[PDB]
Amino acid sequence: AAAHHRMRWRADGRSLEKLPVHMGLVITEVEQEPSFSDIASLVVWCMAVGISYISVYDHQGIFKRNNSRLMDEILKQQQDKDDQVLNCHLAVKVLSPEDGKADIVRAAQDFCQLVAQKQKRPTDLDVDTLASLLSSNGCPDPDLVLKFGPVDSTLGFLPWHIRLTEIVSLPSHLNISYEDFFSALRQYAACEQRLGK
Amino acid sequence: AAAHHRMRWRADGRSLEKLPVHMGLVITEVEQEPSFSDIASLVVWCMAVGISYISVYDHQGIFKRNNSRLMDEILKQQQDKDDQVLNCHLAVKVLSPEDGKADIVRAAQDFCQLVAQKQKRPTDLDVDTLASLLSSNGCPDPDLVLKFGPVDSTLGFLPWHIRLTEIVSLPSHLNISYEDFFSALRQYAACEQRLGK
Amino acid sequence: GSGMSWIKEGELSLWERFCANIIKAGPMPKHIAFIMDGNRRYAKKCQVERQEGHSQGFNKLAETLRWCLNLGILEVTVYAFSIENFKRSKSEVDGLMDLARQKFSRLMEEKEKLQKHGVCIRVLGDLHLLPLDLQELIAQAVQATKNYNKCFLNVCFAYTSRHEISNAVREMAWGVEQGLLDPSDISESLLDKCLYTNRSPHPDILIRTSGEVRLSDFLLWQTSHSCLVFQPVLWPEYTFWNLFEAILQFQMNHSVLQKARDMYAEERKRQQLERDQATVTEQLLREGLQASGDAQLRRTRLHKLSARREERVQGFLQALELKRADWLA
Amino acid sequence: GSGMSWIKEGELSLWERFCANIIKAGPMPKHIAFIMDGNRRYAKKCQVERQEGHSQGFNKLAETLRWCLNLGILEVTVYAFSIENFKRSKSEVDGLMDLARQKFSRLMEEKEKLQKHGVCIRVLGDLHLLPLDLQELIAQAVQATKNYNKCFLNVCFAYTSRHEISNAVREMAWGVEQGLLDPSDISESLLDKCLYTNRSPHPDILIRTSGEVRLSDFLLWQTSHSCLVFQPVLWPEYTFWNLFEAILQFQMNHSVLQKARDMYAEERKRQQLERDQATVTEQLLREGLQASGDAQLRRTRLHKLSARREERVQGFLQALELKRADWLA
Ligand SMILES: CC(C)=CCC/C(C)=C/CC/C(C)=C/COP(=O)(O)OP(=O)(O)O
Ligand SMILES: CC(C)=CCC/C(C)=C/CC/C(C)=C/COP(=O)(O)OP(=O)(O)O
Ligand SMILES: [Mg+2]
Ligand SMILES: [Mg+2]
Repeated sequence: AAAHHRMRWRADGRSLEKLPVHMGLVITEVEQEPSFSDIASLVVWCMAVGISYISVYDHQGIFKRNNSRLMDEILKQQQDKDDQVLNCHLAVKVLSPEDGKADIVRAAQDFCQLVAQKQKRPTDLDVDTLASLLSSNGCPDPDLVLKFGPVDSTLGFLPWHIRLTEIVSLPSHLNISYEDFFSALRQYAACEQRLGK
Repeated sequence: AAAHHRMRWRADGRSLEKLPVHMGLVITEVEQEPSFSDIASLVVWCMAVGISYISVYDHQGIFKRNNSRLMDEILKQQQDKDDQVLNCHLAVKVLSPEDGKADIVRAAQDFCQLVAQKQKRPTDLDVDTLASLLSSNGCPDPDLVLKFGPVDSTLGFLPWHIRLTEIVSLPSHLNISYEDFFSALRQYAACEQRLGK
Repeated sequence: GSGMSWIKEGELSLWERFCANIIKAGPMPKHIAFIMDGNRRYAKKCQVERQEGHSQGFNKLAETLRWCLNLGILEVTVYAFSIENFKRSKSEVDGLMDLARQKFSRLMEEKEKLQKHGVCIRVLGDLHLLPLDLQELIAQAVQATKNYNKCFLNVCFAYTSRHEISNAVREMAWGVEQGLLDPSDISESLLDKCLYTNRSPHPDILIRTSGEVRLSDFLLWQTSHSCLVFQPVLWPEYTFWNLFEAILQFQMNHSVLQKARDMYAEERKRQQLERDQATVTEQLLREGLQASGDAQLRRTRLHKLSARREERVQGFLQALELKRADWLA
Repeated sequence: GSGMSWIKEGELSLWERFCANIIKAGPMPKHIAFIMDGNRRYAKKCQVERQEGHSQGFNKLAETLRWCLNLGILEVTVYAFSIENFKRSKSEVDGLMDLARQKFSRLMEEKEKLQKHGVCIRVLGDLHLLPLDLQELIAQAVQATKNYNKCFLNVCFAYTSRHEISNAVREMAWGVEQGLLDPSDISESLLDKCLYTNRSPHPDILIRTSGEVRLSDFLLWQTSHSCLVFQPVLWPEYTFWNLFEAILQFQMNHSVLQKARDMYAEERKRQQLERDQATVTEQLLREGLQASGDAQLRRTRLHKLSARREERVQGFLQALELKRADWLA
């Protein structure tokens, strides 16, 4: 039955016109503490349907300050344990506001220091090289952001990285269903990016 | 005339039944910023009449945060310059509250650390050894404190060190005269310490 | 002054005026940013040629700017041409360049009318990618309407946000190279003043028309805490009521968004203070000094660290402004 | 309960009662400390024998304690016998020991009367230097009147401040040796709770009679911010009005002394916070972690550093109190 569930989720992801390589989960709801079991379900659903990377984000840093409780919940819902832990660590990133603007600033400090050390010229800094300095260096930008809650804002989520990201909004993550999550994927799959053309 | 002034101050100090080896100047007046020229005069008077050490103190740390302006004023009123500077540094200490209780605490930390390192036993700490740890280690305790201003308190001035100190009070240091200063010395010279007997 | 061509408008109708007075009792946006999307779909919908859609889209910009003024919203930013749009067909790109040549150039001829109403026109982008003549028309309009205060239109042309952010870093890098900056001076606040939009507060609202739910490399830094409104309407069909709906969305978000914006700023300042205290501590345990003295050495060194930083920044900004003002055309 | 012998008193006269009501409208001291000086000079003045001066001096202590109670001043500390006084002649030292044997011992016999009025008697000093029998009488009186709340007399006997301070450090050193303390836990606050006087707030007033203007190794730590009053009167001649004058001196100093006391305490806490932040910073740059993270690592480590310190202190104090309570006699 475990192999049956895996096959269904794989068929589901494979059936869509396209799947996000990298999905962001933005939790805006502040009235209630976030539900870690619901977030973990979303993350496991992404992995099960074929999405490579999932970033979990809240403007207050709640997830970043409860990283271990979130991983434990994610690992629990999947059911060598070391291999599963390493896999979750490679796929899941737990972000907070400092991962956006404050990290662009960190990259600019690093570059300016290289200018100060006569290693680089100001004209060396272009868009590509700025992205190389950006702490998300080896990772693809988020294709899809699922925003939960009533705030119509990205609330500081990876400003540099969401230049082309599709933003689908859901009212709440609190008792999220697989159908609600897959509906969002269907919406993303139907998007057409013309890239300026 | 310079040699004449020196001889007069020496005769003045030598005429008293006794002179303090170490005098403390406690400035309690907070309505006006302390007058550095008046403090410097007092210090020069002490040195001129034969007192070895002078501690300058105010509860706000004003003198400690304006150490260079006070030395400069003291050096000015005396009139090799290096020798005079070294002499003032050996005779004058500029103190603040941290030099009292906070320094007894520092000594107790140092001793307890030696206990922690199995170098000393709690019974090793007696009165003499506590004084050895006390940052005033090589210096004699103040014989006389001149307190200026309207506050009837030592305001945290060297609590451990004033166990036997004579405390003479003057209303203000603001335009202090040599006669007013010498009157205090005459009062100290007339004191009899029976040391418990 | 009747009406300029960038452009003038009539007063609000009775119903529009009434609703305006109602929402003006609550928080109002000071700055709205528009992604003007859907011109071509609108042309296909109305059986008109693509150039007619873009020209109608310009008319709607002039109409929408009038609505904003009639609502007391005195600063507007619009996405008129992305660097990515250079990938479109020469026939369409030329049609857009010719429109810009025609709408600019009409800005002049309508001078004095812009000066009579204090209309500041700013054009933001990597403008060296535009035809030279269009650049000179742009520069004249920007130079003419500088020092105007009553309202502000920012036309993002040959613009992307990533190009803007990397230019802001380049400007700070130049500052370091020139000796006007130390690398440790770089900050979110300083980067903000190096953006093309540095004379504007961040948008209160970001509106994108047509059904697209993405930012498309527009004001990514500036809109991190902005109310985002995605409306299905095609841009040339924009109405006062679409604008009204967006303002309504902003008012419903405003209390949460304000608190989050304020909490973010307090947390950044808190962490900046922690970082500066740690710097002062490291410099102090290097050497033999202490950190908890009555001399308040830490506090004096913390004040000098921050004052020298602010002095160096003010000097860099002034030099940046002098370089930016320096222009043949 | 009429009157004990340590001792009871009549009510205030009309003039004393009137002046009391006047000064009770302003700040009143909660704790007064007396250096009872001038007994021998008084004996020579009255052509009485030295032992009669000391016995009269005890009578004045009982009278002065009654005045304090009638004024609502419920805690008094007195310098009855200094360690240095052991240097006096055997005839005088024995006379003082016999007085103490007689005034104690009369504390018992007057039990129940002490319990009826809630009189707590504490005796502070290096009491192992006293004759064994006097120690046992002292211990009985202290043990009997413990758990009493209405008023407090602290009799400093075979006491010096330097011996008290070094004992407080010894107690903290024992704490470190026992594993109840870390050396970094030592603090001004902790040292305070290791003094003989740790069940008493610091004196509001320190009074010394006769013309002597020195502290003579009495409550040096405790009186660093106390109003100091030196009165020429000989101790056996102390009157209500000398006490009144001293309280008046305290009221005139009170606003400055309070602010200075408060400014000192805020500055100590400020510097303690700076020191703890620097500790957390050093531990953080050791290892690879950072200090300005959204994870608030610095803030979690700062809270744990201070909570573990407070937990270790509370455990040490409880063990110190258990050791101090442990007494055959
Ligand atoms: C300063 C000036 C004269 C500016 C020109 C006026 C103006 C409104 C320009 C915007 C042109 C544009 C790229 C619209 C985007 O919709 P689209 O073309 O992508 O339409 P679609 O999404 O339906 O294909
Ligand atoms: C608990 C108890 C029974 C205590 C005894 C009562 C009592 C008042 C003791 C104080 C004795 C003493 C050393 C007085 C100091 O004046 P002094 O002797 O130094 O007189 P002088 O300065 O004039 O020489
Ligand atoms: Mg479009
Ligand atoms: Mg005496």
